[PDB]
Amino acid sequence: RSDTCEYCGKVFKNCSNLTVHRRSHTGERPYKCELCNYACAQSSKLTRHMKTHGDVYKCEICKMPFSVYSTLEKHMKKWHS
DNA sequence: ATATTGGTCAAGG
DNA sequence: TCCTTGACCAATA
Ligand SMILES: [Zn+2]
Ligand SMILES: [Zn+2]
Ligand SMILES: [Zn+2]
Repeated sequence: RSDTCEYCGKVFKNCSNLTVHRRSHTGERPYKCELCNYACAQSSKLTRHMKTHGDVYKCEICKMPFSVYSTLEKHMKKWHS
C-alpha cells in the first residue's frame, strides 16, 4: 500500500523512501563511515561518500585517506589547524 | 569554476 | 510486487 510520514504528513508511494525521509525528522543516521566521522541516513549516500577516500593521499596525522588532494587540505584545516 | 552533500525520486534487479 | 540503487538538483556544515 501507501504510507504517510508521522511527522509532516507527506505521503509516499514507495515505503522505503519514507524510512529514509523519516530519518530527517528523527536525526537517525545508521550508515557510518569506517574511514571518518561521516554518517548518513541513506545507504547509497555512504557508497557515494566512500569514493572520496579512494591515487590516494593520506593525512600523516590521522592516517585518513583521500582521493582528491584539495579535500585532504580542507581536512587538515578542520581537524589539525 | 571546483568537490561534496542532503533530499528527492523511481527504474529495474 | 518491492527494496536497492544511483541519478538529479540545489545547497555548502
Ligand atoms: Zn516528514
Ligand atoms: Zn568517510
Ligand atoms: Zn587527519
